[PDB]
Amino acid sequence: MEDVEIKPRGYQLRLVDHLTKSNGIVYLPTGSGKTFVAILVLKRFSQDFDKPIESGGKRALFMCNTVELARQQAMAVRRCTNFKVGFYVGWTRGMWSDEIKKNQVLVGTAQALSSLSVVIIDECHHGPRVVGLTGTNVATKLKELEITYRGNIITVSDTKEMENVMLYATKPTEVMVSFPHQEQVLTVTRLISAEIEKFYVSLIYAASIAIISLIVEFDIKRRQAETLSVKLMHRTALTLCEKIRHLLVQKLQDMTYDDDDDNVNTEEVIMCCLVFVERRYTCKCIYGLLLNYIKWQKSAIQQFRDGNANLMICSSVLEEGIDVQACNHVFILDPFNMYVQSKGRARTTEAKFVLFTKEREKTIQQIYQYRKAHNDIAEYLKDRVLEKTEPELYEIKGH
RNA sequence: GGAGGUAGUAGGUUGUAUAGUAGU
RNA sequence: ACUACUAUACAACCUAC
Repeated sequence: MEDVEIKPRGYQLRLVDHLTKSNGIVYLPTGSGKTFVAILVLKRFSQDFDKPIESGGKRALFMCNTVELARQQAMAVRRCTNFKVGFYVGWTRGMWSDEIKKNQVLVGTAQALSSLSVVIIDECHHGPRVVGLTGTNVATKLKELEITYRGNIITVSDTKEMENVMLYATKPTEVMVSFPHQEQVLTVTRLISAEIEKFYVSLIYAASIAIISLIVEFDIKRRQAETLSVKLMHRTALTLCEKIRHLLVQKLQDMTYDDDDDNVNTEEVIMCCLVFVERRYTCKCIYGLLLNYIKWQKSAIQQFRDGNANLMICSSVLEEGIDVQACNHVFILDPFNMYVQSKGRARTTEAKFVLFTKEREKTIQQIYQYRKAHNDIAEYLKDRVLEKTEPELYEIKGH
């Protein structure tokens, strides 16, 4: 219930007040101080169940599939607290030992294990005091209750006392409907399809992955050729051929890599913010053409979160546990399901958001925008006391 | 590395429901 | 009413991407 650096918000302090001596999942939106409220309850954790006693202690652990989030939460969040912090990624017996009491709070990947009374599970909804982390109506309520039963969860932290601090810190993303009519160019359609048909008919796991990567790149460049003729067509073809040729040196792959580069370039010769797409070649072509015409992971992240990069391309695995500073908006090309998943990474200062693309319109309105019925299902599960949760977990423990 | 999980699509099988046709 | 075939929808399992 304490504060690491910034003053704790009223919504984050009320949600972590009942989690001191209790155990349960805590869900907070980006920009609302999620990780800030995590160190809050963690400060009162080791200061109660562990301290004053030196012998008995609780080592906070973090289980996440992303290796970049291990040192992340262990520096701007865990290290800011008065308690010790540490990061271990790919022995762990020295940091988890209660005798030395060195680096209590830890973070890493791939998870005596019962010696720690405080345990945290990051992204546990996709599957001692256990604390979880998360972002039809009968199917959603049954899945959330089953995860909270075996996952050792009772009280769910949410906005109750003050609901104004929720939308104030995290601004709602504006939904902008954009339906471009450019998809597949009918003019000279057999010329662009000749290279994709010749590459697919030229074909174990290495040969199939190279053919699937060229087919996915040609399909992404086909829709990008309608918007920009020679911009994204020559950029995606040259980057895909150079990456396959520089990955390995072989006489069999040299004929397919050299021929795909010369044929695609000759046929296509005729003429801060966040982004998510399946192919990174289309995002690099749009950012490269806009900035020209009027070991690498450390240098790229240094120029991204600092504000020097106006465009950032992420992936499906990189869409969670991210931090963006001065984000103008978030766009998606070809990637309430993905809505809150992509926007849940980081918070943007501007509430306006656009999506690059007959389609959607009333069709996407019924499928998406499920937060209306999801609000009643999430509120009913978070308001359940420990009486109904105990009987559900005890009866299902035999399975 | 390795690997599992998640999500979508396609195919096959099984169960249920509905509609149509045929037989008793 | 029962049986068989076909089509659609839902659920489960397996395989592939």
